Amino acid sequence: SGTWWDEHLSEENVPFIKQLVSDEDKAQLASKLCPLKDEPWPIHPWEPGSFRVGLIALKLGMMPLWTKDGQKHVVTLLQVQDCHVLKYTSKENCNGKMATLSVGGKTVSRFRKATSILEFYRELGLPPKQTVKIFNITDNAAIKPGTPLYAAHFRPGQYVDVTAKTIGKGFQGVMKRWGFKTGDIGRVWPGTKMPGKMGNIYRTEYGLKVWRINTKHNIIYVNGSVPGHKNCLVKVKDSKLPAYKDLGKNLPFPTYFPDGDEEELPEDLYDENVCQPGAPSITFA
Amino acid sequence: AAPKNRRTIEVNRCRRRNPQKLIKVKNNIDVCPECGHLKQKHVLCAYCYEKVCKETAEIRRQIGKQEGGPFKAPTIETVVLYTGETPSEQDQGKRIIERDRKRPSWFT
Amino acid sequence: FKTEKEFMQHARKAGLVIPPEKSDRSIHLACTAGIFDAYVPPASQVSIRRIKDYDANFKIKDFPEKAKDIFIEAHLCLNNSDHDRLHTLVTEHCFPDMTWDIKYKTVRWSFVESLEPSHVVQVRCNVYGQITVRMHTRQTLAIYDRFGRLMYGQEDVPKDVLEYVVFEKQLPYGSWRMHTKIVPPWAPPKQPILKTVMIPGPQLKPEEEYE
Amino acid sequence: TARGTPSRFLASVLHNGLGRYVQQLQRLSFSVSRDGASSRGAREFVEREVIDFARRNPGVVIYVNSRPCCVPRVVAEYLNGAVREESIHCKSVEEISTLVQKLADQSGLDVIRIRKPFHTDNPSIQGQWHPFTNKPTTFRGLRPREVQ
Amino acid sequence: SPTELTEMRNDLFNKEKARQLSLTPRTEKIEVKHVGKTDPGTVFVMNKNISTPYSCAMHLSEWYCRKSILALVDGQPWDMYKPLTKSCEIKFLTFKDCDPGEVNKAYWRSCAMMMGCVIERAFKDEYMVNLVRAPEVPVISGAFCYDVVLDSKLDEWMPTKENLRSFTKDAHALIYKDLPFETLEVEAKVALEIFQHSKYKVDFIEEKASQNPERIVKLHRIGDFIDVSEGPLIPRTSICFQYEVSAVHNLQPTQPSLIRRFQGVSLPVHLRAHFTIWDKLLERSRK
Amino acid sequence: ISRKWEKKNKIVYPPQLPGEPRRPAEIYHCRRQIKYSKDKMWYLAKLIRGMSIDQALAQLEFNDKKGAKIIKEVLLEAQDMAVRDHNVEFRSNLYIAESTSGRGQCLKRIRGIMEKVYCHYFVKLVEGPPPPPEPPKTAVAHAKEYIQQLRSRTIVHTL
Amino acid sequence: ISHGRVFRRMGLGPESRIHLLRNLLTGLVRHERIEAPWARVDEMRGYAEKLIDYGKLGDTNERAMRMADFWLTEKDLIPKLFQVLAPRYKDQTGGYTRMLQIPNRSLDRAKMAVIEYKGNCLPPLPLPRRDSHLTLLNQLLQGLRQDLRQSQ
RNA sequence: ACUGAACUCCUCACACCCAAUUGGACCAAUCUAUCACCCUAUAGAAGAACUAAUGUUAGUAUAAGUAACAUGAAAACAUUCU
Ligand SMILES: [Mg+2]
Ligand SMILES: [Mg+2]
Ligand SMILES: [Mg+2]
Ligand SMILES: [Mg+2]
Ligand SMILES: [Mg+2]
Ligand SMILES: [Mg+2]
Ligand SMILES: [Mg+2]
Ligand SMILES: [Mg+2]
Ligand SMILES: [Mg+2]
Ligand SMILES: [Mg+2]
Ligand SMILES: [Zn+2]
Repeated sequence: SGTWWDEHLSEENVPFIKQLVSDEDKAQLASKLCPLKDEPWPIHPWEPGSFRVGLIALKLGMMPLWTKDGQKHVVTLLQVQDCHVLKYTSKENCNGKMATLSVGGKTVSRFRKATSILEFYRELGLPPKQTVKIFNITDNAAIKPGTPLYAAHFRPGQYVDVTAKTIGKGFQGVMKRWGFKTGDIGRVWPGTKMPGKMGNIYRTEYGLKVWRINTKHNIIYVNGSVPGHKNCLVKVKDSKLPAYKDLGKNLPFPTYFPDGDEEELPEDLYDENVCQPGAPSITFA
Repeated sequence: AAPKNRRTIEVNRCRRRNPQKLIKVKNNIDVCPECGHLKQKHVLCAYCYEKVCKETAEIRRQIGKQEGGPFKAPTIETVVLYTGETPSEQDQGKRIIERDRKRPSWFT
Repeated sequence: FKTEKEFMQHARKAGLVIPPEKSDRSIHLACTAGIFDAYVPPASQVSIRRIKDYDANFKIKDFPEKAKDIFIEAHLCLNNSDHDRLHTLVTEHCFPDMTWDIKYKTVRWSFVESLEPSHVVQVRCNVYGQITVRMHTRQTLAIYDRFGRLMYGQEDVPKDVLEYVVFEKQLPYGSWRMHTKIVPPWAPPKQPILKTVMIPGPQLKPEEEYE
Repeated sequence: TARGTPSRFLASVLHNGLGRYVQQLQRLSFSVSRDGASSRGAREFVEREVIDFARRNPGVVIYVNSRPCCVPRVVAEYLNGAVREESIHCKSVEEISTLVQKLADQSGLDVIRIRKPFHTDNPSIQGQWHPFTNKPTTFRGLRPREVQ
Repeated sequence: SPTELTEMRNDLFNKEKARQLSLTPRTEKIEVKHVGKTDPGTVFVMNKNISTPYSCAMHLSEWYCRKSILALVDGQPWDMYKPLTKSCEIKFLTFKDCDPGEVNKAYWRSCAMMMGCVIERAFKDEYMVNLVRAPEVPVISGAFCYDVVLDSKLDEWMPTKENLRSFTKDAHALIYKDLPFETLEVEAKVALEIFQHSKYKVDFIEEKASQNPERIVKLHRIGDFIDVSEGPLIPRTSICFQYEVSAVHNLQPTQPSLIRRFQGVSLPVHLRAHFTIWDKLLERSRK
Repeated sequence: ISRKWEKKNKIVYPPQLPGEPRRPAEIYHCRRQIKYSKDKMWYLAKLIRGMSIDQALAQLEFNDKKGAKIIKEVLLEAQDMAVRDHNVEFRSNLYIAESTSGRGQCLKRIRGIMEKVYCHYFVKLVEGPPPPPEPPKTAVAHAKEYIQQLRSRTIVHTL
Repeated sequence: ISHGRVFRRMGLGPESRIHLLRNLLTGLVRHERIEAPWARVDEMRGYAEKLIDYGKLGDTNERAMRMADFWLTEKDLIPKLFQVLAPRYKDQTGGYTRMLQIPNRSLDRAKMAVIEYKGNCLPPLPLPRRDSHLTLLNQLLQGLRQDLRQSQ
């Protein structure tokens, strides 16, 4: 037989285990709120050519956002929910070209994970995240594993690559999947466009302007469309596009630290061209 | 089209005996504590539900004898009573379906 | 079915009219449905005359000697499963009751010396002589299986056996053969068995209960 | 064919030439019909040649059974317990004599395929080749790219 | 010698089983009615001082062998491998019963005895280990305990995490062997013969043989390891699925020697817990 | 028609010796002319081939197929004659050693020939605990097999 | 592609699925317990509890009497829905039905289900019980609850 | 210089690689004659030999457990409803 966590518990002990395990998840998320009053790793300034961490965010949906020239910009909201750095591997142990940070998002039930994963998060001291994505990163940006990543890791004006699993459409035929409809070749070439399973694969939208970040609810408001359905987890990294490879001067380089307590941020950072709500109604004179 | 050659029993045995075509040994299967006939988890016991089905069958027959004809749904809640039981003080204002056997251990 | 009434009522409901046809040959039985007078153990010279008027060379003072050899030799025919001698030695009321349940298992009965002399007890009587004999012997048994593993009785150890064996004779070519074997109601239980038994209770359909 | 048949290695029975030579044929069993046209050449073999044959090798015990057979047989049995049953059906006396001397001369080993035409039990005298024959050693047992 | 201890104790044990089976009246056959809630009213016609309640369960099904753990024989808790004695009435007690008190207790006694089977064969040879008892801890109280007196060399020893982990690895090596628990109800003279080299267990046998009107004392054997229990045990070591030796504590009023108690917690193959629930049950088992 | 499997319960063995292990029982049972096909019974017959009869019964009570009920009647019937007729003391202590299914004498229905398909079901139960399933061979077994193949090899086509 | 399509397509149309569900709901207002195949049962379970929420709007409400007039094909059950079922459930706000699974139908091997209305006179179902609070694991967790209550 | 054939040599054995065609030596099984008598012999005979005719009949495969096929609903199986 196989079991599940709930199987042998009485009526009295099911909400007791819910309140117990839920309260230890809140305590473990609450203990990591002071990374700098802890012993972090040495913080370096930004050097030209270094990479920093990304994020993992929920896709909340879309909404319009009007700029000062009176043009709509359809904007996805991306909430950062319980994002944390999980493991740092240097380039020597990776045998890749660059160091890597494993970062995970969205706390998920402890009663539904493999035990090697629960031992991993138990030693790490965290409730287990849904997804773990891996970031290629230089040595200069390496936060200690176990630290919260926030919305203000990105700032307005920054351009951003977002990747996620697209909405799966199931088995689709040629007209929907690829959008259409030799003799001496006696065979069908590889990569031929045929019916098959559409969607449910990772795609990356490249170069998306971050318009507005909301520090209170930890929302990122990104230009355009992001792969993935609503409430999907996306991997939000800074853009690789070579017109945008040098603008890490003003970005907080390891990550944004509210624990640093230096010149704290407002409710919501806006890009300069955003018509904010509450501003008087704009006139083009 | 039509088959170009005839498939052999080596190919066929590899097709109809691989584990995607075999029956899975399932392991939901428990013993019902009340009857001891083995049940499956997440599903009621066939035996104990056959008990309950047969007693709802006799009770609905006597519902049909006390109603008489269709379109006789009462505006009153109902109480099933067995042999040698006074209707309680809570059972007042409820139509009564007298039975001829003993009260079961599981009806209550 | 389970009886003749069930088959004839089923043949009436079906429509099978089986006509009882008249045939001149019947079954020529050589046995009796049981015992004439049930000898209940702790003046029948009438039936000795009614035997000697047919047989006329018959000494009862020699008969429990003969009844020993009809007994013992018949039991040795179980050691080999020789049924064709058993039909000379045993009646046909007695042949299935001793050979049916012993089928597909080997028995290894053996006789050793009697404790008492065997002695005749009573004699009763188209005519069926019937003689009950008391035998008080020492026998050995080992009933094996299809698989040759012991299920009754140690093979060496002799056990003391009371035997109220009833013999029967047809009264032209027949002889004295074992007809039955009375077991008295006071008799002690037999040897216990090497294995254990589960005995089921009532198989309950869902509508009934155990009480 | 060789892949359908079993094969074996060339052998003897008990090192049959080393100390002495032992005739590997124990028993012959002729069975010859008295009246019967198939055992004619067997009949003239028992009358002419089987006594001379039985004297040319006395370690062979020969049984002439002479029953009413419809095919006559010779059954050679060998010291290692093999049995070769061959027929002498409609054969001349000379063909039977070459067959019986054929069975005498051979051994009880099978006439399945023999793998190698030889059997040494000590094939190597100077020591069999291992890959460190015909290599020179180095000072202090070093290997390539070994510093000390 | 410890090898002489286990050899001479098991040999006295097999003297008592050899005397125990020799006093049969040659397969007397007593019948036991299965007084039970389900499959009711089935008598088992069984051999007298040979056949156990496990064989009654084998007459019923594989289900009643694999799930049933004790037996209420005439309302008394009985081992599954203890031979029956007379015409009686059997219930079969499982973990998932309505009110399984005696099964929790029997599981608990068993796990303490398995723990002692890990403790005795744990230390290297120059260290005297001395098992005084297994106290009857309530299952609510968190952890089965086993009081042990150690050598004077280890007066100041406190194990690391890796040593308690090595104790558990010996315990899972003891579960994986799938050993039955033999029982013997023995009078106190041979019971004092087997344990004649330990003052503590001698005094335990004396205090328990003073409790019954005979001198009768239960002995249990896992494999090559004999101990005295208060009552019945589990049928096999293979029932314990999760097993952890969690802590060691030293009792305080210890002027003559340390009564060094060991803590452990365990759950069957039936009442498996999830890993997080199991970690919280580890934490509570260290007090 | 051949009927050799019913006869297999009639082999009588000569009785054993006291210095000899107890021979386990063997209960050959079958049902003929099951109206079902022989290749649909192969999955049900294959399913239970080393299981104990309680695990086999338990697996066949919750299977949806038609043959599961028929095989469960065959196994309850063979558990009965296991105990009554063949001196098996425990009902529980059996396992399925053989469970096959041959084809039966089919019928032909002219529509256009269409076969009414029949089958049999053959079960040998063996007294005893079901034999432990074959463990997957480890890298120790593979490494010893490989090295023993290397130890085995000879200089070929020479003396 | 049927993301967010919440309704089973049944019968032989949308009209015919609403008449199949209406017959099942009428059977369960009449008999207060139904065996029916499973997808039909949980579709109808969604309809049944909403129908009691229209039964609690009063007999005198006109919209409730329109909905009961449609959804109950037998008209004698409309006094039952406004004087037996809706007064029964006037306390609790949801969860009027319970659904369990039957073993599969012997005819075509369908996934079968029962829904009953909670609190009816019929013999109770063999409900799947939680395991007893006196078991080994439940006593360990009870003792752990006693220790974490001892923290205060 | 070496490799390299069914050529040639070497040890033993030799009647033992063509179409259509044509000459010859043997022969399975059967029946008859006379033997024989756990399956044969000498003859005489003949419906006298099948890896192939989109051959014929029968069996059983493959495609394939495939294409196809079937029962409005609840229930007290009375009944009611769509
Ligand atoms: Mg449909
Ligand atoms: Mg060459
Ligand atoms: Mg010939
Ligand atoms: Mg001829
Ligand atoms: Mg011809
Ligand atoms: Mg041809
Ligand atoms: Mg042809
Ligand atoms: Mg199908
Ligand atoms: Mg196909
Ligand atoms: Mg189809
Ligand atoms: Zn049940």
